[PDB]
Amino acid sequence: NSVSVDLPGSMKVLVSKSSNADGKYDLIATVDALELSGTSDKNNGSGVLEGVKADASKVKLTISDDLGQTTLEVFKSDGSTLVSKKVTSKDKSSTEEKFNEKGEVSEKIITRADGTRLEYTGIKSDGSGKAKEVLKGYVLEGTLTAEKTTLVVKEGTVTLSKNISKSGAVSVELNDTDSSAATKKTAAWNSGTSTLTITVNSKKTKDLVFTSSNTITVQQYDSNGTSLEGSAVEITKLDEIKNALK
Repeated sequence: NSVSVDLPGSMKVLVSKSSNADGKYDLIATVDALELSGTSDKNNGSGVLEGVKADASKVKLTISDDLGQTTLEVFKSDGSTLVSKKVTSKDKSSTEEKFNEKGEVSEKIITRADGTRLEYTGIKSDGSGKAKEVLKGYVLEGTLTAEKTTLVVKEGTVTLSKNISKSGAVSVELNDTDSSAATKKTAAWNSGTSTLTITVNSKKTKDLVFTSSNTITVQQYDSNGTSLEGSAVEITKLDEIKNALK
């Protein structure tokens, strides 16, 4: 009498096989221990469902028309102000937000399809906060502002910064307080190839590639400072980034 549909974000909805006299389908969904119910124009699992937690919190689940997006929202008991919101997008990334007493976002966790994460905590009304990127094998720590996320690794006199612009573009910069032209590191960012080239005393030393799989590779140049040698190695721990900056 009804069709079961699996939903992005580990949920499931039951849909009536045929519509009522208003043309609408009934929906019942299970979300952890909670039962939600609602209606829809389609028979495919899309629609809007509501329920109440044992503590009187209102819950709403919205499923996009194409079943590609789900939004799970938790509100205060009068349903007026958000407490939490989780969205799973069609690219299988996820965004989880918490809201403070006045219902402003105070935390946002973005989980990429590969499981790497951007964690923003202590978010203030100007969109500043603490930031952390969780990669495979290591974590990069830094700050958030409404202009950019800045993740930082330090080694000796060298500071490496991974900046993620507000629109999501990446740029990497290298600062070095070393004043000796023979050993001081400088670096050039090639936005086209996602590659940071480090130079010491007018010779290239290493390429750091920031890949679209959210990994970092390092490859050394020959003694000539002009040709790459060997093959790039994938960073698996923060110590290897620090070693690259020596």
